[PDB]
Amino acid sequence: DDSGGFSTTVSTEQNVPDPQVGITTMRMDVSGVQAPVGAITTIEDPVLAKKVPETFPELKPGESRHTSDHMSIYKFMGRSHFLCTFTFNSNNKEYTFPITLSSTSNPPHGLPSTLRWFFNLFQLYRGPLDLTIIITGATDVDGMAWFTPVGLAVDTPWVEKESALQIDYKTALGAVRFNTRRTGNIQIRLPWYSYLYAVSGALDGLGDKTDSTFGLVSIQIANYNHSDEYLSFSCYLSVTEQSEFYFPRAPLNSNAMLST
Amino acid sequence: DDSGGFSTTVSTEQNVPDPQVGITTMRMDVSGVQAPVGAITTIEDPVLAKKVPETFPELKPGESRHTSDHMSIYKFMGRSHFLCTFTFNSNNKEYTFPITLSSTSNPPHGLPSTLRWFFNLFQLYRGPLDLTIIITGATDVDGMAWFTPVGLAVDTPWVEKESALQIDYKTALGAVRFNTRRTGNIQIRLPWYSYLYAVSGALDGLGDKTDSTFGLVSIQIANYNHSDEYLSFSCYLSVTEQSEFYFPRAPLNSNAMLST
Amino acid sequence: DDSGGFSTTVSTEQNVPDPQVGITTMRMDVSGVQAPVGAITTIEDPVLAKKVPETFPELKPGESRHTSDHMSIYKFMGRSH
Amino acid sequence: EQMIQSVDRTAVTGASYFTSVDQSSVHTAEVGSHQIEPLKTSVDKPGSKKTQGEKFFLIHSARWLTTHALFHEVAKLDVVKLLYNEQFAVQGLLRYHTYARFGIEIQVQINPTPFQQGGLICAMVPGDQSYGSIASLTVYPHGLLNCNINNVVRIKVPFIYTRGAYHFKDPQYPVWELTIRVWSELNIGTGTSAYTSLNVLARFTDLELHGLTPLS
Amino acid sequence: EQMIQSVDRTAVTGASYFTSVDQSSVHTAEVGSHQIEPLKTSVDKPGSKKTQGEKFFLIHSARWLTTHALFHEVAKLDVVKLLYNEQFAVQGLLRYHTYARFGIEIQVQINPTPFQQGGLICAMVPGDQSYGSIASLTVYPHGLLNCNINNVVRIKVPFIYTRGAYHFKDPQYPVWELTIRVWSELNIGTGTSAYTSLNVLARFTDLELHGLTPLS
Amino acid sequence: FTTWTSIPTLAAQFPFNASDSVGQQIKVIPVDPYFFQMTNTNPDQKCITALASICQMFCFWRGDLVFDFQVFPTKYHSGRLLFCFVPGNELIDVTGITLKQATTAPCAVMDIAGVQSTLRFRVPWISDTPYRVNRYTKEAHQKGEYTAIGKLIVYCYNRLTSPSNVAHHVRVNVYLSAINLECFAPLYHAMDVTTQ
Repeated sequence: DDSGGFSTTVSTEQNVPDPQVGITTMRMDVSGVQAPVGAITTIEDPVLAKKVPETFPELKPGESRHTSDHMSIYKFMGRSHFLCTFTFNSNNKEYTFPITLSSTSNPPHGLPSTLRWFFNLFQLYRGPLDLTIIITGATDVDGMAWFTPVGLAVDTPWVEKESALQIDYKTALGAVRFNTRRTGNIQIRLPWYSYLYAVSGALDGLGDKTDSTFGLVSIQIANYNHSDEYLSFSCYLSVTEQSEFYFPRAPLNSNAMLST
Repeated sequence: DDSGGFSTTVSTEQNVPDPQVGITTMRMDVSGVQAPVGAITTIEDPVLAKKVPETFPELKPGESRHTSDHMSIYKFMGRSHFLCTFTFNSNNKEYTFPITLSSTSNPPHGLPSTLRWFFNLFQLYRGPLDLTIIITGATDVDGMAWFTPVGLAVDTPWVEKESALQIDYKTALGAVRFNTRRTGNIQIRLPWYSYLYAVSGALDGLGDKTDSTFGLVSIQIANYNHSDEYLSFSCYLSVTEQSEFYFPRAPLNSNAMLST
Repeated sequence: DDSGGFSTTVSTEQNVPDPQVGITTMRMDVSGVQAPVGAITTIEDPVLAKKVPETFPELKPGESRHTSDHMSIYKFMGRSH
Repeated sequence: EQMIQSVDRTAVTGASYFTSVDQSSVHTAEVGSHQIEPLKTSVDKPGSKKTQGEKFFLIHSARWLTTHALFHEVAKLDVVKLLYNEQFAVQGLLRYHTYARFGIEIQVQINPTPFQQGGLICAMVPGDQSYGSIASLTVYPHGLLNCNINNVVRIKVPFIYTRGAYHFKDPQYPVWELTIRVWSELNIGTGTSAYTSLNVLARFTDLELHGLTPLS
Repeated sequence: EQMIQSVDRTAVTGASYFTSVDQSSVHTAEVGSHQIEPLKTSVDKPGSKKTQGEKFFLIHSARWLTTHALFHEVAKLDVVKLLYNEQFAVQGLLRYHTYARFGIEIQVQINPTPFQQGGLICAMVPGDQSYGSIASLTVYPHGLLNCNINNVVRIKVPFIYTRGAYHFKDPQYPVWELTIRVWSELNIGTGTSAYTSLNVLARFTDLELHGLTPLS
Repeated sequence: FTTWTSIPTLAAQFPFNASDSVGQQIKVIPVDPYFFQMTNTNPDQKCITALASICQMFCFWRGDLVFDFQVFPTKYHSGRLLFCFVPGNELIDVTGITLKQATTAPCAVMDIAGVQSTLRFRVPWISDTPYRVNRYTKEAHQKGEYTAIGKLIVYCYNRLTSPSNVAHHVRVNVYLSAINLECFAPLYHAMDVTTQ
């Protein structure tokens, strides 16, 4: 050992990540004439807690009968979920919302139903996301969407007002241009623009508003308005296959899993 | 030597272009038990100014942790930036703006924020550009865009008026045809139509308005107007991979980096 | 060096213990047609202070004429005081 | 042809970080040698980084009583901050060096009398106990306590932090937070003692030092 | 025949000097590994004994003037005691470790204007200048100074002491005593500046550490 | 963009007077690529360094820095200096450090006299975060986000001795060059003159 802390016993590898793939398949009797050794054990020792669990003479349940797999995050959170929604009141009211992974920020100004539970199951996060926005409402409205990383000048979060920024600062960072009559929906990546190593969801203090945020999606509109009709935008998120996960955390209690 | 100017010493190759690729990667100790020879030196001699800089016993910082590269102009100015914007007042008001690389032409009638600093970092320029225009506003408006090189008859720069030109002169040079309801945006190259060798950004005198310009983008509209709604066009620029750069110049001072 | 104090020059071994046994004996000319290099020198540098001293063309004084030796402490302070 | 060599003017000498280059130089003379001691007046190893900065340091002393209810948090502390104190030898290495990168070794020893009953929990929590479940703490690398079998456990966890190096003067958030909660209530009858002690022995593992500072 | 193994009771673990043996033991669990940083946020070597405790330390600043007579002692100090001070990084290694064994590296830099004249002496004296001759100081390992040629010298001397290890709290006598005396008087005319500086850069060589103390 | 950065460009200016005390602080420098203070009255212009214009178009930066302190004395001046590196952030009470407390931090000694002027002092990456943000886009201070990985202090390690027929000051220029430099996440921000 590099440190020099010696002991009379041996500490083994505790809490092994991903012990089993959740497909029920074959990879005689599981228990039977052979006696169950994992029927009785000692749980205070993590060495003897590694014993195989059985109490009954068993055999195989068999092979599962769905072709797809629904036990990995790459194909469970791939189905997208809700983040936020917002409306419009007057001409060129640029909207700005951040993505904050904290559980202190209660929804609608924070994390809603599925993403609040999912962004507090694991400690650190490092990687991109999928963003699918939906435009529904009035016609002949011009718009523009762009990205802005943390640690820069940007407008006020979650407040719809006139933008103090200009076309030189918005377009030099990277943007798209569309119209609400052609397609009305955008599926766009959310790249990892962060100077720090990895963001963490559950924090408190002054580090929760600094060591959790990793991105900002902000929209400016134009050619508003026409005859009186609502103009509502939607924002969904889904995980991508480029990110990873770290240090499995205890899940959220029943008083935090709330929806909008 | 072809000229015959002899000297007692030898002049070496000073100010070597592109000394390092800015990725932090491996290509033991950098300094250490070996003594620093570049700690003390003489800077008036450019031969001894070529010595490797160190003052501390060091080692490698390591390999960088972003897959992309953000230290070449081919992937830094590839993200497009602002050039100009303009509106409309009446029917068939053909707009004409040139692209002038001078720093004397203050924005909006010249170079705005990012392109003003970028078109004064290098002396000569020879190659094409990327043009992405965005149409936002009123509906059912006809339009047409075309190119016109320097040294020809064209309308007045940066002034929106009725075009004195005709459909034979505009279409024989090369043009596109679209509608503001179908797509509303055009991504178009800007080819190098110039009789001179290369254009230069920073100039003064009568050569600044002659040995800097290399292109002109001009738009005529029709089917205007409809019910009262604004009609604003945008014009962005980005560099292409067909151009080169020459003679690295000192950057712009803090009193010139201005935005629109 | 075990410490890490580096220098541009080299420090040599200064003030060498017991440079000579004081018997006057043989162990031609000492100086002569060969020019004296230790006539002029620099004494602030201890490297160039290690130069052999001469200023005159010389030769050997010869072998001493007492059998005993009176230039070591083992036979000088051996007589009690 | 004879040539009298002179003194060199340029010299690059010094220490690891302290670097000096002189225009007026001289030859560094050297006499003798670093002498070793054969009749050793010190039979152990000298002071080094390997034996000083990695040794078990008691950081807190509380006492688990019988009047505590279920799931009551016995200890709530910072493992990194309590190791930052004047009364330890790890103050001597961390005072000149600002940046820090370390793993956390934990050993907790308690002493119950065998006429009591009850159990404790000892989990290692990154950041804070913001919204983690009390009943789901075994997903964390933990070690339980029992009045029946054992009284010594050990937990080895790595550096879990949003960044790589650590700043002592202004931390964003605590790196690890050792928690101890009442897993089972401590019951007594008549005559059995109503107190039992608790101690936390913590030390660093795999320490790096970077970027020396002149300030304290 | 099956056998359920249990936890070992005796365990010999710990650090270099801090040694503990427990009667109630448990298996020390270990997860993860000590992670290295490939994109190095620190390009130099980490803090160690080799780069910290051996680096040139300015200990005294005096000024050799023109009004000094012949054979006047400019500096009179202790090289070991001035290195024992709060404002250095060698305080951080010597505060927990009592015993000391070290060689003495000396570099002295002065700066005269070339319209002056005179010379100095820099000898290294063990113990004291009790009855040593001023005119016979060149037997000592010394380095002279001149207004003509040079301004940087260096002296490397070994540990000259009646014992092997050193005690910081109550010394019997000073180990080395750096002396600087006027070897030639500093003369000026009219307009030439009447001051020239003097600095002593000293550091330890070949340090040993033995016998850690709990007191400061 | 390596062609503009590692070429040594002037960023500051400080002389070395003779009317100062031993250990008196002359000039404190926030060590960053964002460092420039010189200007000109005729024409109306504020002098920029070639390193700062490259790095003012990014959100983050990472890499080493090399200062070049070139003196212009006569051949008869003397004295020494101490180029100490005090790490941390841009906002502490840095002007309370004792001169012997600066000996714990990494440093470099230097003689003024001689026939070589420029000492190429290189800055290591002493930092807690691997990515160091451009905070100058914002206008509110915040702990956690920094811009300087250290602060340079040129101490008065010794005084200035000189003859009568020259002046009593030795000017030290401050070039600015860099090595192993890395920048990503572009922006646009026109920097302001740091008046220390």
